[PDB]
Amino acid sequence: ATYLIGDVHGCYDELIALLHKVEFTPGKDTLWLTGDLVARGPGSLDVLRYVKSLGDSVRLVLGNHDLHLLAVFAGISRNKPKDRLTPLLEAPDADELLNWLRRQPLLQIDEEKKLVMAHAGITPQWDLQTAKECARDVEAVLSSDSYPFFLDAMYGDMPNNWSPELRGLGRLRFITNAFTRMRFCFPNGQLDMYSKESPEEAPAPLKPWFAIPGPVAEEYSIAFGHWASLEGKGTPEGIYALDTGCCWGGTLTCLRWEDKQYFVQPSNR
Ligand SMILES: [Mn+2]
Ligand SMILES: [Mn+2]
Repeated sequence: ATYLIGDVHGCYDELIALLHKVEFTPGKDTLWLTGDLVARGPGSLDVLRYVKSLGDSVRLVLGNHDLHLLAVFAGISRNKPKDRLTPLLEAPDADELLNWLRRQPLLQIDEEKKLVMAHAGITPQWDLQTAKECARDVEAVLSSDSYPFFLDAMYGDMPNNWSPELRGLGRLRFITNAFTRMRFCFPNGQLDMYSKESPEEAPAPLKPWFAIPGPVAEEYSIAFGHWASLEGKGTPEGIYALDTGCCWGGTLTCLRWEDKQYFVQPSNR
């Protein structure tokens, strides 16, 4: 069976309880995770240890909090107390865990399922080939010995409009923002990097990225996390918003792909 779970955010107890609910069995089953494995919840260290141990039985995409953790580890960014990352950062296996984390994808594609996953979704300004090329380019910098320089460059809110002509710092910043921070788009597909509210509460003319017809969404189902204020609701056919806000006192959501059956684990907080 194929199971897809939204943002875990250090909620190790809820993750394990949900996996036990579906009797997740590596070797028989595969788990997809939308990223944001870490921060806010208490168990970021246990989450990363467990997810790394799954190997080929897990398909991860990196989220914005996963990248922030790497930036803190590399001395690029300051540690915020509310993220509760210190047990992980001080762990004796931190190097092992974080060198694994930075090698994981930004994009997962299963052609037999016609299924795409990224943390925030797929901008309507990208076709599949462009999304693949952009994921490869950022995965390449994150996997390299020079990854702290990219982590420092990634912070920024511009450019917010895709073009194949983009180059340099702006190109990687857009790619990072599209995969890991996207929520709202202007009508022409341009990213808005400020509004984090639910679609009904956003100011015009902002619309969800998934409300703008895009070539990937027209051919593939898209699963994503990230947008907790969406509460996993309000999406069109073929769009699966799996982040139901577990670390916020919401729920952790698991979707089984074969029958589109949902399983929910209440927050312990
Ligand atoms: Mn999140
Ligand atoms: Mn996120």
